[PDB]
Amino acid sequence: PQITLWKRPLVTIRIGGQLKEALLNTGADNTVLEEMNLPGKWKPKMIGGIGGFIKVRQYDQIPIEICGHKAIGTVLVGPTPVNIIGRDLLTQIGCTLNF
Amino acid sequence: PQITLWKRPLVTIRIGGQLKEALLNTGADNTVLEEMNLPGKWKPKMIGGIGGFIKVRQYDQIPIEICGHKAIGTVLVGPTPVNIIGRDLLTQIGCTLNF
Amino acid sequence: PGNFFQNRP
Repeated sequence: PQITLWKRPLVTIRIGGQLKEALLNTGADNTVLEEMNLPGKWKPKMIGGIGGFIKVRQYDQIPIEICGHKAIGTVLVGPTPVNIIGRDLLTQIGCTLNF
Repeated sequence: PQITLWKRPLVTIRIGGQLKEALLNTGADNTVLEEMNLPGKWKPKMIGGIGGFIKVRQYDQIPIEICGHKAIGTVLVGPTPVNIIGRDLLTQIGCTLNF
Repeated sequence: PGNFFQNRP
């Protein structure tokens, strides 16, 4: 689709069989999901935001479906206020910003 | 233009004759720039995201040119780590997300 | 909250 920015660009994503709401976010380098359990190996990382830094767990090569499109890539999990699809996954599903 | 997301979508802005570099951020409701003296009355505001909240000064009716497009609106000014164009102004320049 | 800027590790 083409998505207006008059409202937040929220989409439904599916990960590990769960449905979540996530924000398509060109201002995020990575995809960051609210605290949740994922299988497999992970590494701790610190990420920065508008207000400071948070601790996250980095999981690699995780399948996710984003508003119809299969992607497989890295997911950070931690105390984000909203689920965020960042540029790493936006590029995988073919998303551009157009004006 | 059609902006791909392989790298951060950083653009030149012009505001009161000053050239700055800013990030096109579909995950920001509002535009927030690094401290700058702007003309007119301002009100204190708190804006939040990953890492918590920061205090800013809200100015209104501020003209700003983003990649050749003219806008006018609310600009927040504060200790953001990076200059951020949010949806308020991305809408004015006609921006959509496309995939 | 309304500004979801995020910087890689």
